[PDB]
Amino acid sequence: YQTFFNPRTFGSGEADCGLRPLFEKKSLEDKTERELLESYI
Amino acid sequence: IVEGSDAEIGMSPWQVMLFRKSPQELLCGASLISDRWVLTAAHCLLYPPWDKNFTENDLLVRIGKHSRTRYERNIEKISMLEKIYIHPRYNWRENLDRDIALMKLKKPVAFSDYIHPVCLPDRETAASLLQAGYKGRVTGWGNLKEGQPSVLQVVNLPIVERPVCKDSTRIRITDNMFCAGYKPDEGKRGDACEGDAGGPFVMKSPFNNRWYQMGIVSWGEGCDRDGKYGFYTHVFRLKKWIQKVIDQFGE
DNA sequence: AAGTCCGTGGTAGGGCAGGTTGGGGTGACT
Ligand SMILES: Cn1c(CNc2ccc(C(=N)N)cc2)nc2cc(C(=O)N(CCC(=O)O)c3ccccn3)ccc21
Ligand SMILES: [Mg+2]
Ligand code: NA
Repeated sequence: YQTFFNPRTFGSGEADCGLRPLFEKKSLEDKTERELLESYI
Repeated sequence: IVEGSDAEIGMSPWQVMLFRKSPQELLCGASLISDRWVLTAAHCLLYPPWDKNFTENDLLVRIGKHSRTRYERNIEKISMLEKIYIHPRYNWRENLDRDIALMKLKKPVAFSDYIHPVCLPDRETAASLLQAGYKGRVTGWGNLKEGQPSVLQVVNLPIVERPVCKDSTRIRITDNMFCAGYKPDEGKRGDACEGDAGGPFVMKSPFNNRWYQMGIVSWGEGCDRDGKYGFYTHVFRLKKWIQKVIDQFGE
């Protein structure tokens, strides 16, 4: 991922956006995300 | 959410609740895209046909919430709105074209296990994920059928072919919206409902494992009717407006 | 598949640009 906005106006958060502390950060998958993944095939 | 399930704790940490102060009621969903910017639907703040017209002081936002009711100490956070920006091309009468608003928090919110922003799509994520049959995730505390739920609901819905969207409604739809939901012949069901409007339609990239908000819950004829689909605001298409508002008026 | 359409009101002012707004894409239609 690469940033698009200026943190001064946008705020913090963009660098690490869309990665959940309790799932992606822990290498745990939620109970239905697999459904999404399988739809992209 | 109709035909959904209970969200797991921390499953949608960009979920935001948009409340009216007095009398206290849940108005809409919304999403956290940074420590101080929130995305929602324009009609949540301004919709003259329902004499809906809201200023910054009328509203409250609650973040990091699982249970609709009880206060969740050291988990949820309260915030006030500094300023609201509705898209100038928002059409509240004909077709809800460009149904999007940006909302600036009066102070930055701290991130946690329960509070974390969603990514905004770029051209390539739009090109890769916006395909008929590809599924995204809708979340909210709106009605379970056409009883508002105890805890946040989640359902996964396929993006639909454009010609089907168009034939599903008399409304003159535009390139600034898309539709999602199962067809009658697919057997499966599910949809957003009243109270889910303004919440995010998210999608997980198989390329970088990140969640992207591709859509905003905008409008639908009833909820979960056969031959009807939920309409979502096309976030990527409006990303330039987002950037301009944030550049021109941020912190 | 040569191309052509996506602004002057509309959701709405003062004006024919552009602004927080008429870009370019899941392009669509012929
Ligand atoms: C339900 N809902 C909401 C908000 N909550 C919401 C609820 C459910 C869903 C959902 N079912 N996923 C998604 C959002 N706003 C709505 C505006 C109209 C409406 O304005 N029009 C005219 C303009 C236009 O909508 O084009 C329209 C459409 C068909 C007929 C007549 N009128 C109908 C329904 C609306
Ligand atoms: Mg104009
Ligand atoms: Na449906």
